[PDB]
Amino acid sequence: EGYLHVVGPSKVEFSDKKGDVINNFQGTLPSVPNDWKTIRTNDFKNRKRKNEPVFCCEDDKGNYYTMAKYCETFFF
RNA sequence: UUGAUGUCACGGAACCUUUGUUGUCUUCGACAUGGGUA
Repeated sequence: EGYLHVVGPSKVEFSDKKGDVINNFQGTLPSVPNDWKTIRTNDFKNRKRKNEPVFCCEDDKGNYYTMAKYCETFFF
């Protein structure tokens, strides 16, 4: 028994130009959601081992975002 | 709200002294963010 410490999906890499993760997404990038609770990761940095999930997306003025946090912390 | 045979109040400049002044280069590089793996 304990408490959940929920900070939000705040570990983000962002750029004006397309890096290695974005280049290899294989799809149409999603748009940035409005609600922080609906975000879900959509591929991996190490896609062989399936470690390190990320959420890749694009905004309407041309920035690219890679959110690389998927866990949240439990204090007990 | 006067009192009566007695009021110069047009009998008295709100006057006199005091510095919006003292100090300050239109300059300039390393910093943001929080996890991930066993």
